[PDB]
Amino acid sequence: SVTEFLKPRLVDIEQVSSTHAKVTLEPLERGFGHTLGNALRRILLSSMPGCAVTEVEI
Amino acid sequence: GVLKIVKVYLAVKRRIQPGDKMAGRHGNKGVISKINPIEDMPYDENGTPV
Repeated sequence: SVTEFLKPRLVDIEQVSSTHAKVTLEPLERGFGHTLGNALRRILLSSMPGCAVTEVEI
Repeated sequence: GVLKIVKVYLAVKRRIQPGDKMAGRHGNKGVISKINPIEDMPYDENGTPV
């Protein structure tokens, strides 16, 4: 316990659309939620590797 | 009707909880409602939270 923290047993997969699934986690150590949410948020918009379309010759 | 009395005193230590009434000298009274993990608080570039 002195160096052990609670971890989530997560269940939620609600794809209201296939393009976006609603997910939920519980339980988390107090305050970790903001830490994890912010971190993943910053990762997802900024860091993702992908292909982009940019050119027109006309 | 009574011919012996005993007096007992009890001491209570109290911290702050939501709903306590707080006041600033300039008529700025208000009740506090939250206790935050110190991480959440806004902090300056010098790393000091308010």
